Amino acid sequence: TLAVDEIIETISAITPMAQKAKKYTPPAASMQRSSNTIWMPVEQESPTQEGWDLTDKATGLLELNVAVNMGEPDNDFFQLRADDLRDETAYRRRIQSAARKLANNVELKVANMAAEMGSLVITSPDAIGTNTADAWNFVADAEEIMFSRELNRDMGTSYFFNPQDYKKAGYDLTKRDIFGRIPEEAYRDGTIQRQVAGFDDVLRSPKLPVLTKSTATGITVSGAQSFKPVAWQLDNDGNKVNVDNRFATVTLSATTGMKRGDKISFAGVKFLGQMAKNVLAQDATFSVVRVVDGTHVEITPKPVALDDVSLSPEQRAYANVNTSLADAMAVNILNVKDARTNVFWADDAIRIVSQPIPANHELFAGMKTTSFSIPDVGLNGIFATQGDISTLSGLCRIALWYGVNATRPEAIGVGLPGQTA
Amino acid sequence: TTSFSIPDVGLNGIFATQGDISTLSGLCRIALWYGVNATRPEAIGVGLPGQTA
Amino acid sequence: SPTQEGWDLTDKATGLLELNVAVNMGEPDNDFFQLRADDLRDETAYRRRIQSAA
Amino acid sequence: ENRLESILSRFDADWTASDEARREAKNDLFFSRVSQWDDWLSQYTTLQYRGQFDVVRPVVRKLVSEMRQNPIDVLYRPKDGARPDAADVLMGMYRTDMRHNTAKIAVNIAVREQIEAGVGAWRLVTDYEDQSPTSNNQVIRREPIHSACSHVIWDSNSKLMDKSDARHCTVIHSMSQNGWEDFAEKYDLDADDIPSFQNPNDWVFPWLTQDTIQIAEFYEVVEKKETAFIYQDPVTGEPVSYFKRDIKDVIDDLADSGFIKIAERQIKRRRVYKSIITCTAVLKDKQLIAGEHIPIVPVFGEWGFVEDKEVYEGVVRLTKDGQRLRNMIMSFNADIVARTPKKKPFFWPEQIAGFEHMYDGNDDYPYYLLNRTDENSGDLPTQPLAYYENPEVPQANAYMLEAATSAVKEVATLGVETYVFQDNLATAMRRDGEIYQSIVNDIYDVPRNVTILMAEVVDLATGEKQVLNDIRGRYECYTDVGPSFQSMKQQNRAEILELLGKTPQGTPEYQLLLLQYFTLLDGKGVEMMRDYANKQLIQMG
Amino acid sequence: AEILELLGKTPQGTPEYQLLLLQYFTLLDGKGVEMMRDYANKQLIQMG
Repeated sequence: TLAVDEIIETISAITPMAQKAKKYTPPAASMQRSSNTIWMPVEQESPTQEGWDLTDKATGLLELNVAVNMGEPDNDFFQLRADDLRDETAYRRRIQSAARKLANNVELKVANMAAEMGSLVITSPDAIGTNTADAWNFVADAEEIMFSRELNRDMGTSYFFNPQDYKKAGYDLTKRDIFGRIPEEAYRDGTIQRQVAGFDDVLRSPKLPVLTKSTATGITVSGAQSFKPVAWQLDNDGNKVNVDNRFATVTLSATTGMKRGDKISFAGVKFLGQMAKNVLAQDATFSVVRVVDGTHVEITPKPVALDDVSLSPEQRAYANVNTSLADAMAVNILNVKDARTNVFWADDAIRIVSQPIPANHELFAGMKTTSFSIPDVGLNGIFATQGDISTLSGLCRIALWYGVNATRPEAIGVGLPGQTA
Repeated sequence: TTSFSIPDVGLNGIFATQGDISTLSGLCRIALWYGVNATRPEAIGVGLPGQTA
Repeated sequence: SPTQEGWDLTDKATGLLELNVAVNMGEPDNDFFQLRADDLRDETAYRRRIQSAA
Repeated sequence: ENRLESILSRFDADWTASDEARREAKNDLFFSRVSQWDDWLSQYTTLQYRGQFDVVRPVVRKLVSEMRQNPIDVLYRPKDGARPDAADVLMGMYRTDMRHNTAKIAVNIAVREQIEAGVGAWRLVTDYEDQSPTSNNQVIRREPIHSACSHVIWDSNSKLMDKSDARHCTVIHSMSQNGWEDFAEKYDLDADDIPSFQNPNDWVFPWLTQDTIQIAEFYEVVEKKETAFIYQDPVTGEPVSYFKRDIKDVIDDLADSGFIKIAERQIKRRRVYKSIITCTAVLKDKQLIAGEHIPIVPVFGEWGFVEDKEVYEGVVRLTKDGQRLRNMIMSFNADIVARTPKKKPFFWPEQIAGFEHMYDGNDDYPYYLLNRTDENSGDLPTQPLAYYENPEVPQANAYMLEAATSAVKEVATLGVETYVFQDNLATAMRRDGEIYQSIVNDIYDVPRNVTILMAEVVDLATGEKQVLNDIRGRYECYTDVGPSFQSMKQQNRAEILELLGKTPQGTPEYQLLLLQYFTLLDGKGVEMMRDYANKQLIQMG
Repeated sequence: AEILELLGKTPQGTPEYQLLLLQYFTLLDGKGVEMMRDYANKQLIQMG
């Protein structure tokens, strides 16, 4: 009846995205009084005129910013009955499993946030394993769209495949009827390569989401809308409240079938060169982050238009779209079929804000608290234990507080193979 | 519970703290237990001015 | 292990569940043979039978 | 960022870390000094016998007497390759300013608390004296710390027994109104603003007035590289003097006196800073004090770490369960003796009706008479007389009393002897010697011996203040432990006697005996013998 | 300690005198022990 002491090891998880994403811990008192949010400035872009006399043409200065906040603690509250053999045993294997589960949850939230707030969308009409070097073409498309927009890839880039498409890429490499070094490695091991098509890190992630198709159809922009970059705006009291730059709310005819995470593209708008403002040949892709009302959505890249007439030059310096929405633009939906997502990003686009839970404080007497270290990820939470003689059951809790933020959604991406029909 | 010295008046009280893990909350209680007695009210007095009808 | 989110978690604790698997043995694997005393004056077949049994 | 916030964060961390050990030590002190019947103000308490029958106190007294009979003091000895008398001046200064009653009393207090609770401590402080200064119109004295377990909070991240790796330490002072007035007077503080801090005591006894005013002294050690100035001594050689020790006072007085700077190096050393703190504000910020070490010397009994938690124990902690059981059982037996009916006969009232005056207790009668008949029952029923049973102590109570006393006697055996406790005291005295050497180098006038006489090279500033000039070749002696002495003459007498007791009767025996007569104290007869001994040694060359 | 250990096994002869003078030579310094050590040093030097 009683069991031996050898654990049948059954699962083994890996957390590559959470390991790779940077971690940020802002000061605790400042966050407490600041409501667990903190603003960071965005790199300044300057306008430029041409001419000799510039009377009354002096511009001003503008410096936009973004905000990073935190959500709710992820706990493993559990109970310990006094008179139980099953509870006396395994109450340490439970702690180990809690650590692994908490790290897994962190990685899952990172992957979901990246997939549902990635603006750059690469799509394909067929599966990866159909034509030759199609997986390389996918990774290269990601790299080329990041290069054309002149994004900041200074601190690294990364491409995450799902296991099925990783196997498709490996199959494409081995079926070559040749064996050099890349085919030999992709045949012996399953690994395609570590650097592919320009990215300096190409991994396979086991828990990328599935981006279910969007049933939205026949939606049009309702009224001309112009979005203007600001750093702050005045509220009802005259107080200047900061304005976030990575969101913009837009009114459409009817937002039916839309949800958080669908990828859209208005018909007519195009990407710019960001730094040089040279019009690209690639349609601007946006991602909806919230469906508010029945006629509003929130899209993460704010479409500052270059041809806008109401924009001051210091605002037009931040343009990222060639033209503005014009009351009839048909909005196309890019995810027209279910498919597990591949996710690419610049390595400094996702961060993990972290805060302590000061339960070691003297106010929390009676309960015993330790620092708890979740593995793989560099996160620390608390491990607390208490017990009420009323029910004669010790209560054990493990808490750890974090918030995943996408500071640059214009750098995060989503690869969508086989988006036909 | 620990001691907690009330200055100004030469008194001591109890500073007691408790914690709740089901909410991650805490309680603090500062309690002074005293009592004022007038042992010689025939010695205590009171002065009242402007006591006209 | 499971997990839950939030600050207030009153009456939301969980118990512990540890599972088991069973490992056992089965029928012994044998090799019998019977020989008379006169049949062990050579012993070569006896030794080779032992080897082949192994 | 606030200095107060950083100080209070450190103090809160250390106070929370050292909670269990402090509580047990306070309980052991109360158990072995006030009363073994704890829990004052238990709401559910009626009046019952609670007697204190003690067996741990004779053991504690025996151990304290044993430790007192074998004193231990510091003994500075010359290093390897140093001059053979490199420690005479420092030893003389230590014996000079550690011969007072205060140093002895501080060590005794620390030792007694080490025996009972598990930790004691004492302090070293520097004061200004004009009548009998040790050197440089200053003295170094040792002061007691009572209840060090609750009054000295050490830096948590210290894994050493003497706490030489502790980066900070806070000492809590509790004072009455007049004590606070004197404290504020001596530290030039505002006596009108009453201070407050964590109370390190507990209303555990019916003491009718308790203390109310608390301050803290926060010591921190900062190890950094600071600038040193290499000079050339006008007599000979090149000394090294710290820039901070003559930063403004004599930087040009050295040049006037004739010191030429040769170079300038950066040498790494430690400085000790003190702050006077209440729970609301910092009263003194970073007053720099003399020395490289925190001036508090701790003494431990049984010391260790269990799981990142420091635990110490004395001789009383283990005996408490047995002693409490024995007190409770003896109280129960005393109640048995007091409130229990005595052995008396059982009578029916009709059996003795009319003869009620024969059993009251007088001895006027030769027998006892009982009634025989009843009118309605013919005759009184016959039954053997019964007597109330005598009070008896239960076998359970007797067995438990014997077994609890036996357990206390078996567990209250420190050591086999106090060898380990004396060794921990010796460790503390070695740390004390280190701290004293550092403070001496900081403030006292240390002469340098030349082989070409002691040459004290010093100078005065324009404000008439004298700034000592101690070279960096200062750590010429290390610390050992030896018998306690009051003066260098006494130490020399002890050394000569020790040599004499081992030298056989020859020519060195004569030499040592004449030397002893030379070093002897003075009267008239000993004066005659000492004059004779000096003459004999001189005339023998 | 080494000189004392040797002294404890050498009988009372010329090596015993040499070891006693050596032990005096290796002593700490006060005033009287200074005199004794100087005497031992001079005796050892003179004895070649």
